[PDB]
Amino acid sequence: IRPTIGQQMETGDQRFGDLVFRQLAPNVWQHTSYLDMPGFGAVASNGLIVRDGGRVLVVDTAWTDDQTAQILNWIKQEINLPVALAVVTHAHQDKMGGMDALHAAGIATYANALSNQLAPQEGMVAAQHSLTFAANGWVEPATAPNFGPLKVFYPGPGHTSDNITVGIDGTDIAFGGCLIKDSKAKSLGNLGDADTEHYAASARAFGAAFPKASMIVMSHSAPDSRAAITHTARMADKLR
Ligand SMILES: [Cl-]
Repeated sequence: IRPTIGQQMETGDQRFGDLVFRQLAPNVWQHTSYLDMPGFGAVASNGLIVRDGGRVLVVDTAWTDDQTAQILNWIKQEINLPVALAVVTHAHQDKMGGMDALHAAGIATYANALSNQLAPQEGMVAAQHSLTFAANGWVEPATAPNFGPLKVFYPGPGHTSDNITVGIDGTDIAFGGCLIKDSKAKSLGNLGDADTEHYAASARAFGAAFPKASMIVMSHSAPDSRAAITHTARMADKLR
């Protein structure tokens, strides 16, 4: 962990406990946590913290409960607003590994219904609430009450069958999670759970759902431009 965190850090990064925070916009921070995958080394996973009026919204947990509890501490001391809800973008450890910590803190948690149905078989704890989606991919508003600037969109199966994505109203930022890879990536990373036929279209759907967004946030790379989308789709075309 320690060597790779040092190599990864750039000028705007801030360290707290085991976690790295970078401010992306006036009310949006990227949280980064690391897991040592033996054979592979240390792997970063990015999520978001969003301040919306008098409350905080979290997109994705850290890899573990203890790291997630730390994110909550950093919020309590650096922002000092209550965390109203968390949204997790699919049933994998990088996004849902810290669920028990959120529930211990009394934080309302939301995921795709399908993420919650898959969570037990993926070794994850389900979120308390289930999001559903229309045929056009947009979240059904009654399943996502009081989400403020968070615009939740299900682009279809790609990285996983359940992957969801989030735009932040009032910013240039859209979060592709593990679906989108950066613009110079040599591969699509972990395709173990991937839908090869639909991935390209899903990546393109994410792109089209947030057509203005110029800062694409993803799980294992620094924020990139829209070329991350195009490039991810091009790589995915070679799968089908
Ligand atoms: Cl947009």
